[PDB]
Amino acid sequence: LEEAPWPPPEGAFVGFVLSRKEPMWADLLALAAARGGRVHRAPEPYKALRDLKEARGLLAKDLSVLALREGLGLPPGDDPMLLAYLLDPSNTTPEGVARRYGGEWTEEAGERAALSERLFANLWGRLEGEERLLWLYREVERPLSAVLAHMEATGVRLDVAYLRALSLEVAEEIARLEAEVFRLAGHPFNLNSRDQLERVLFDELGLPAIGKTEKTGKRSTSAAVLEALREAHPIVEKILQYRELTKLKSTYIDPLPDLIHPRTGRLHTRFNQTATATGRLSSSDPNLQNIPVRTPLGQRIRRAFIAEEGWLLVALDYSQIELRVLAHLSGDENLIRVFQEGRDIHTETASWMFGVPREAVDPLMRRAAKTINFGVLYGMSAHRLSQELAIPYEEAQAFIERYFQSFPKVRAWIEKTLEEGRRRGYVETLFGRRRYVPDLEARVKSVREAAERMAFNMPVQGTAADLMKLAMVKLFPRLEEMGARMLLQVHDELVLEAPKERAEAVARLAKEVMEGVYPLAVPLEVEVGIGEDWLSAKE
DNA sequence: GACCCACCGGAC
DNA sequence: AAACGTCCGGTGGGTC
Ligand SMILES: Nc1nc2c(ncn2[C@H]2C[C@H](O)[C@@H](COP(=O)(O)NP(=O)(O)OP(=O)(O)O)O2)c(=O)[nH]1
Ligand SMILES: [Mn+2]
Ligand SMILES: [Mn+2]
Repeated sequence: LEEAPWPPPEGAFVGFVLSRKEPMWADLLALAAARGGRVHRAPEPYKALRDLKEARGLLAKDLSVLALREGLGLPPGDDPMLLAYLLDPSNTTPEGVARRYGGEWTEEAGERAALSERLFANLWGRLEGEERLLWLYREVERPLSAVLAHMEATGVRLDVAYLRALSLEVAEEIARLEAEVFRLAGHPFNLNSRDQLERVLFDELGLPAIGKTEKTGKRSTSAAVLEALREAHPIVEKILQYRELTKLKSTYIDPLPDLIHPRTGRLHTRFNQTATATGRLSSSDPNLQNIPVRTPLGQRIRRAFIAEEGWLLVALDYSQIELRVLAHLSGDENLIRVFQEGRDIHTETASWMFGVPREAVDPLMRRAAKTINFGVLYGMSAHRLSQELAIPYEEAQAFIERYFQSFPKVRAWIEKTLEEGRRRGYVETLFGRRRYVPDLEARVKSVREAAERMAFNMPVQGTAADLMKLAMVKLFPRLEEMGARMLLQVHDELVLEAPKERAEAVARLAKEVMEGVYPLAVPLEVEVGIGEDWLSAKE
């Protein structure tokens, strides 16, 4: 490209280099723009940001986030990564997209700007005629990038002193459990090393090996194996407790307080828009979509996510979302009637699992039933189900039979989806988002059947993702006009932050927007709560 | 110091 | 572990 002086003309493609991948923490090392066969390189990147009207190019959202961090309203526009991701969601990184559609991802701003230009032209042309993918781009993914940039730059408040105190308490309990393990083993070793633990459990203590690991064939020490051995030796129960506490301390309690940003005083995740095979978002650096919630200690961690003073958190979460989606996609009359009658299949599975009235189901029980319902739906074996429910093999196989007998149109939909996936090579969501699954025709059965479970999961999970994304796009301008913030997305859940005096109005409105995002053959119901902390808002 | 591999486990 | 799916991250073990 011919070099031309900064600034670039309006509408040019942007290229940029960060000192590190996280835009909230990155130094902007270089900034360039390309257009009309010309490349423009900025003498001072920070100053030159003020010249741009929007971020148009590869990884546009990251540049927009850094602009917001600097107090600049620079919205993200076109991003050929989003085009590539709609054509094939295995298009997840710039390195791969470049090597597929006509360029090379380097470390220089100007080359990245020129690459963004050539890649947009090529990919936009590949979408000519793909009307449904173009609708998803214009109506969901491109506007969604702007919502996500604002969420990333806003962040979430964390009770740091709380988590600091909690680390010290959890350490004390870890030390006691460790001493108990070493004593029950008769000697110390590195309880964090699964190799050392394997030798101690299965060679020294002679416990029976339940299963083996995939690539190296070691005797597994997974929670499931230990669950199976929970009564075969008292040490197992203690190892299960040690694993729980060390997992939560090392992954959440200790690292999260060290990620507070100095200028915002808040914690900033990244919402990756081209990272999953189904159209879900992902979250990283840190992942705020897998914050603990299940166990009592997990709940204490979740309580550390709090509202700014004078604000409240609002948490909203679709009810039984993939089951409602399945009802719509399959057309099963029986499953539809379940939701038109206000029934709860997680509660009903819970009542059967634990043999208690629906009134007696607690959150820990409902979660367990949740895993059963989706485990069975997406192809869990009677063998594993027998082990999860702790019932005879026969009684687990009888549950899988009843489950699908209740909704006969579902297996019919599974087979039509797989058959169409074999013919077309891809499966698709309600909105036409595609996932290519060529192993539906694999000649090795185990491989093929794994591909089948991925293939008919995708329309259900991806439709639910499409609906959530569309709701975010519709809800975001309403929130800005009410003075409220969108903070987090957790797949079928939003966490908002609102002025105390407006929290109730925001909760009501967000619930309506979410439930009415796109009418299906069943109603979408959204559970909403308000609190000073993430856990209390979910109650 | 950066990176990889395998496994293990958090959430939805 | 096992014929649930989708992700990301810590640890040990290892290399360069
Ligand atoms: N395959 C699979 N999908 C899962 C699993 N857990 C969650 N999902 C998928 C399927 C779920 O529909 C979706 C959202 O998860 P939630 O909000 O935690 N549960 P839901 O919406 O069903 O029930 P309610 O909100 O009334 O508590 O994530 C699982 O173990 N397996
Ligand atoms: Mn839900
Ligand atoms: Mn949820």
